[PDB]
Amino acid sequence: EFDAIKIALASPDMIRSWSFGEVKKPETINYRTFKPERDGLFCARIFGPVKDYECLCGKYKRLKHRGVICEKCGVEVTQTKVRRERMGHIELASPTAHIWFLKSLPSRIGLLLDMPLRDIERVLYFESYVVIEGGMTNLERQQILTEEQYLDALEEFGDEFDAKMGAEAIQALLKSMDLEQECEQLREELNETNSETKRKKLTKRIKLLEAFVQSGNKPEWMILTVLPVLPPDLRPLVPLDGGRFATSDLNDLYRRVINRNNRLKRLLDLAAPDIIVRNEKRMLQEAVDALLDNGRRGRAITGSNKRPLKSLADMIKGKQGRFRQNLLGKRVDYSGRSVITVGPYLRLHQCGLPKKMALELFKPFIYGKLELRGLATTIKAAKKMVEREEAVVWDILDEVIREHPVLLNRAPTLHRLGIQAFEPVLIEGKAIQLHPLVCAAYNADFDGDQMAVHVPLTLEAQLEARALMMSTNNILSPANGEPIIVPSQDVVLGLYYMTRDCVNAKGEGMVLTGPKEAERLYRSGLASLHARVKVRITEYEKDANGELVAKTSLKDTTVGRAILWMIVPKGLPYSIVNQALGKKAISKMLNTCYRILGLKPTVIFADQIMYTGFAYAARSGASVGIDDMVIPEKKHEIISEAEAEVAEIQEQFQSGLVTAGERYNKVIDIWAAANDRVSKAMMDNLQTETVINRDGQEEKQVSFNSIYMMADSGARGSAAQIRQLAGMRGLMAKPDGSIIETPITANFREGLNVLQYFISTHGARKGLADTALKTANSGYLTRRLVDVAQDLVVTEDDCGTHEGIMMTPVIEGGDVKEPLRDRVLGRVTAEDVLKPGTADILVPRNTLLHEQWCDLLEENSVDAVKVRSVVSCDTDFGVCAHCYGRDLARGHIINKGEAIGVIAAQSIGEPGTQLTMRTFHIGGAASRAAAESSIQVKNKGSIKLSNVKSVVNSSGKLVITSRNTELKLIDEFGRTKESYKVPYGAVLAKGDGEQVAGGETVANWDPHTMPVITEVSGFVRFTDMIDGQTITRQTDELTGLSSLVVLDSAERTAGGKDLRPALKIVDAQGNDVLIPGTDMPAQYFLPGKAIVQLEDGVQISSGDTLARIPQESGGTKDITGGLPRVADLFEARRPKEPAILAEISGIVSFGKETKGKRRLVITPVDGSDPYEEMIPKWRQLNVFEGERVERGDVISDGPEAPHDILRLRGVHAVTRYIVNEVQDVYRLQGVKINDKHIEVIVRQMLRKATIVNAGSSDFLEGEQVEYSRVKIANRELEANGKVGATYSRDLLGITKASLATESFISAASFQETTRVLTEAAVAGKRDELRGLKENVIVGRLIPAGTGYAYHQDRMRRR
Amino acid sequence: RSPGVFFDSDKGKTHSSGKVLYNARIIPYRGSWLDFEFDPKDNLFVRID
Amino acid sequence: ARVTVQDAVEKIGNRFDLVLVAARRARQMQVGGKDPLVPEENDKTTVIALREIEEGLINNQILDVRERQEQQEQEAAEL
Amino acid sequence: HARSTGSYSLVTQQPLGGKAQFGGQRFGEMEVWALEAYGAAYTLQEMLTVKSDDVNGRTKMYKNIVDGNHQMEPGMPESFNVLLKEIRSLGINIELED
Amino acid sequence: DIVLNPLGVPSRMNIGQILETHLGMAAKGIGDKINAMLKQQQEVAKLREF
DNA sequence: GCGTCCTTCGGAAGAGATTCAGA
DNA sequence: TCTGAATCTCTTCCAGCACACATCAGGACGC
RNA sequence: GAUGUGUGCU
Ligand SMILES: [Mg+2]
Ligand SMILES: [Zn+2]
Ligand SMILES: [Zn+2]
Repeated sequence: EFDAIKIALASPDMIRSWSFGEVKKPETINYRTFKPERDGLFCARIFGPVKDYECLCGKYKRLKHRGVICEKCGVEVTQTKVRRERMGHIELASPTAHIWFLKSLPSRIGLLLDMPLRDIERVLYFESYVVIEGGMTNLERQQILTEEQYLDALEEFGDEFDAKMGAEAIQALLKSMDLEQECEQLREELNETNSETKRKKLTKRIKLLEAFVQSGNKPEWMILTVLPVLPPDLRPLVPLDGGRFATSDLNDLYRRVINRNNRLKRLLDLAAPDIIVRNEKRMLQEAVDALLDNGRRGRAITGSNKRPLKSLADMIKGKQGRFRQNLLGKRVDYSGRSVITVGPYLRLHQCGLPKKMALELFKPFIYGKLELRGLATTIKAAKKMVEREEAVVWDILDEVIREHPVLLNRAPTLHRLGIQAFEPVLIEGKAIQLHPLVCAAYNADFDGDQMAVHVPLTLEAQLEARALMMSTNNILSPANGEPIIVPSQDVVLGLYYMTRDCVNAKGEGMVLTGPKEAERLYRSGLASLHARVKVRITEYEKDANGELVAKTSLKDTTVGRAILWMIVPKGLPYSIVNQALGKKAISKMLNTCYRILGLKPTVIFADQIMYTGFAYAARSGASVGIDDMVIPEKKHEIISEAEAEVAEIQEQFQSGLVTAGERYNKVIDIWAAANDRVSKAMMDNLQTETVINRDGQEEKQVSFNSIYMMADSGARGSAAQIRQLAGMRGLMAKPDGSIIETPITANFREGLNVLQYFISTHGARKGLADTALKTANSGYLTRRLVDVAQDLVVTEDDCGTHEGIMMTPVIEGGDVKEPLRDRVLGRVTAEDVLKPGTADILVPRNTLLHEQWCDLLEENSVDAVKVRSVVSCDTDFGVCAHCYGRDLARGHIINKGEAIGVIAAQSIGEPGTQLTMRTFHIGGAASRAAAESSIQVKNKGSIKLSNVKSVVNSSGKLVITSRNTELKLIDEFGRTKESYKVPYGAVLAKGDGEQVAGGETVANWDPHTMPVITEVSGFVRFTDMIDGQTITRQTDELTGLSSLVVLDSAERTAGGKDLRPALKIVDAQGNDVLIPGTDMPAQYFLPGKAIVQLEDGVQISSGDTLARIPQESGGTKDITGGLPRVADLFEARRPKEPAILAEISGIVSFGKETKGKRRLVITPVDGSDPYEEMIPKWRQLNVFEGERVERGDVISDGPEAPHDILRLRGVHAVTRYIVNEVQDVYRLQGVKINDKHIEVIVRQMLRKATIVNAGSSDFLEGEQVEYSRVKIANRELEANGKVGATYSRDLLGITKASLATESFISAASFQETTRVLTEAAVAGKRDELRGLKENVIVGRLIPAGTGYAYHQDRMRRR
Repeated sequence: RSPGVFFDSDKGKTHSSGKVLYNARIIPYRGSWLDFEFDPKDNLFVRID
Repeated sequence: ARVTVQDAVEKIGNRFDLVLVAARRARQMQVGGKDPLVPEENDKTTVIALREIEEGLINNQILDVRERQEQQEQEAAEL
Repeated sequence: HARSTGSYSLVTQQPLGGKAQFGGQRFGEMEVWALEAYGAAYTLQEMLTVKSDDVNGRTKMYKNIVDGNHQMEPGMPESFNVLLKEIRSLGINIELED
Repeated sequence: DIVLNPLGVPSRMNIGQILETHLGMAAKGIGDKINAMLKQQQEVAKLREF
């Protein structure tokens, strides 16, 4: 049919070609017999007939007159459907300006003529004249003349000189423009001028002129002459109940425009005075402006109720526009909706539909089978029989509903598992029964939520629902390798209560020959479910190549585990149920069942776990009483100790030792420590305090308190909720993220005061107002993440390269948060990995390492695997299967032709939204850690201190004087095992090389107020610190000691902003001291809030504190407050203080001194040395005048900006930095996201690449073009005798890179529809319909999944 | 908001330097607003409606 | 009598080509008069197609060679 | 609530919204990603081309369903033609190539 | 009459429903004793004393 | 009952236009 | 006095689905 | 058909 969409400007000849008539009167339906008016916005002569195959006046009535045009009213008799296809047009008496090319910012008229926007809007809205054809005078071709100046110009130069005004003047300016001469003149100016800002402006105007001269467009078409009208059927005036009509916005706007045009034409026909026609031209221009894009001008007009009405742009742009409301998503027939109930008698491939919903859903199917069997005769007879709900219809419904899967769907569909396909089971009632095993995936609690059903009509839809979207084949979440059908909240409790032991029973020491006799014992009640017996079991093993070899043993187990073994499929080792099965235990059990056996045994076993959990949970009676939450008898001692310590803090801050912010930072510290102590004390008292006799003296066992069962099993609960049920509730947070200074001291089991409840109200409102008002900026994240990765789809089997990111197991301050196994699993290695059996390879070059390979890598203790990443793939418009890895939902390599960009974006974007609508579940607790200020190393081994600049203290111990340090603990083998981050100004009791014993303390510091320290001792002189101007100095009269606080750049005096406080070190003679290594003075700069408690010229020791600066480490650190960081990383925001790097290698030295600020020059020893850099005096330099620096080394300190790290350290370093930071952010809240999705997003970041030099390619010098195009052009040129064009990868944010996508329809549908549509119309772009959203809008097979083969056939056919 | 005079702060996020401004508001029961405010250059600028 | 299609995917390992070939087979079987190679047990045509997939006596190769043979014999039948 | 073939909107040829009106559920913008994620293209194409949007294919599919022939013949969504007309109502020329 | 779910007590911290359940059980026990003492007709002294 | 008509109040960020300073 | 860096100013964006109720559609002025 | 208010689940 078609394979492209072209967008360009509209010519008046082309609009008249679109035009079928000339509307010139604002007459809608005549408030009478409802006929269209003669020459109004609705008319049969202009657009088309009202009723089908009928004339307007009534001269023809049926199809036998089709084609003829009537005589009395001049209308044609044709279909009535063409009223939404046949456009009219308006012949404006005077031209007008189209605002989209006027106020886009960049204003196309503004930079096309190089005259500012203000002058153009003054000219186009009649406040000043403008000059055309200056001629033989001093007036230029673009000069602006006011009224008085224009009058002067006419009284002195009233010759053939012309000076028009308004839209006519602008039209003359654009028509009298020569594109080639301007283009070559600007090219000459670009070649001549050396300044960069004028160069950028000139090259932007050159780009615009090249866009004009390339396409068939011309500059004069941007001023509107004829105004086409929308077809009447798309602006209907529905006849309401009575004589009034609908207040359709477009009709009123067209009425106003036609009013202005007709009045202007009448005034121009009568030769009105020039001021009146000028004012009426202004009115016409503003009316057309309000019709085209209302609200872009100063005031948006309103029709009624003082409400800004919508124009032709408000229904194309925004959240309520056609792109997001009626194109990317539509209301769908054959659908239903009802409240859901449990019905746990179902299976994974079954759902429950109400008997009445299925009769309305599958109604055409019933009609078809009723016509097939001959029970009915025609369609209307079957319709009447269905409406009468005869008994035969109910019988035949069970026939159509048999194996026709439906789409169960919830309202918020966060991820891929929001739509699953089930077979229906017809039941009575009006509720959609749902299988609870998928309720965790759905996040569909049974508290009154509505799900939506959908009926696959065509054959392919049913087969896709059977083979792809079926819930049986969706038991692995796309986020990670963990299963998504995890039993929860009843089955976990049942299994945990069953698979448990206590030392007593009805029968304990007896012996059984298998699970069957254990069941016989438990059913008869001759042995308790928690006995400790020795049954004889027959577990199977598959050591052979797919054959199960038998073995029989006599293991010491319980009765419950023996019963549970009856449902375990043949092939798993018995050492999976011989414990207390919690939630993670059975999750791992299901995972290993899937990994070993497959899919059908896994689903059958999951259903069996469901059944045997529900039955033995019903039989358990695991209730909850008020006698189950036991209050520990030592929590009030802990609150007394914390009260004493905070009373000490009172004296600490009121004296002046610490300030208000520091007091607030320490009080939260001590309250959190007390809360963590009370929680642990209560947990111990509630899990171990039970007494039982084994037929003799008393023995201790794991407690059987109900709350402990449902807090240890993990069915539903954690430490927070139960901790708040007994003992200490803790300290809660305000909606802004700040934490309350006073934690309420009471628990819900004993009660709350009338004031502690008021305090907990803060956290309770925080949770709710955080969910409902900050899940918006987390749904926005996933929206603009799915947008940026929609067009990325697997396209090739193998790209065949050797490039790949370097993969290491990360230890960022604690234990091993994630090992190698959890990190590299299911990803194809990039090269032959070297085991520590060196000179021999362990795993081949291109094997997708599965769980067995992961175990092999864990066995040989390998710590450095080069793995293929999706960001380093070499394919074109997609990524090969080998650079991605496994499907993450199936146990195999991914199939070529699958949309992984969408599953990556959804996986990244819905832990944030999900968990931010979960912060109210724990109540309102801050959940802030204790902020430990010491290092207790546990493992035995040595220390490898990397990049540490330590100095000697007055006590002699090492003190760190660097910011990027990390203390790594490495065991005796030499492999890395631990790594801790020591802070600035921390003292070390140990060093490097010494084998540190396990269980000592090596580093100490103070958590708040990290101190600036000195290298060399001596006397300090108070330089550039005068009281009041830049420092607030307070002094006690009696003692006479200065404890000052410095000012910021905020509250300091405006004149004194050039005064920068610092402490300079001098000797006894006041001479200059030097840093060890260089001859530069010790100028230690002071930041804001720096407190100093010293005196000028005091004797100190080397390596001591000088000043303290508060850190203000305050925040709840939830996913609600704590994830703008992910948005900053993905949109690539430049940090406030970027740490300057070394852009080229070579020796480092200074050049000129104080060119306003410091200067530095890097010179290589072989190549050219044109690199200079500007260094503000804010940051000290970690390098000196006499070392050698390499590319990527940090000259100063601070956060890295995700532009320079890419441009200097390469793609791998920046992608690893982004991956690590996002992974740490998500793992702070326990989320487990596979890194592949993040790498997919980072690859989608890097699509733009600016050209360094043209080379032999056809691209320009500074033009920014797709990296895929550059790679293809370079590969094509390298096949010939030419040379490729050197480039550099850019890094634009997800929003920036999405808005500059090659297919303009995606960007137009996403955001800034006006600014993108105008650019696409100016440039004359041509969409290829390559991605997914474009084919969604068009309505074809998306080239993503099952339609990928069809798209390949359609592409290769041409 | 009760009619009267209100001395708002607009602390923080303005001027990208932390420089606290100070704006005085006189909200009438029925009439025009009389917003006084400062400037980053320590100028006191009035702004009505 | 159908719960999952894992065996069928093990037969043809694409998970997407399977849907297309099953759709083609069921379209042949439903609107036309082509008889199933496996005796149906009062099931919808989709799972008869899938059951033909899993026993291995059908694929894209078998279907298009059979269709080419049928086209050849019907065009030769005109004589 | 449930909905077979029924009433349709006027400005766009889509099913109505609500329960008082015999209207169907909304397979919204977030819903389509959940189908592109699976790769189930044909079912998505029915949910926004032949089942809701278009006019000729809407009746053709109904006839096919009550004829024993489960097959879909997609045309063009009417809501896309609405977008084309509303863009051409401006000074912009959007069109379909050959 | 109603078989609820115990796990709705701890995770959503509405412990007051357990205390309401206990107090309602006590109230219905007192009502049941009153009903029993009223079923077989005893003099007003016993009912007033209870 | 007909019938025709001419208030302010968000805020986080990006971009494009001014001002500053500074050598 | 030209030209980068800083600041001023204008625009864009802000979750999804569903349900219920109400009003409203020129309303002012002449006939 | 659009606005206004209230409400449910996230
Ligand atoms: Mg819920
Ligand atoms: Zn006629
Ligand atoms: Zn690749």
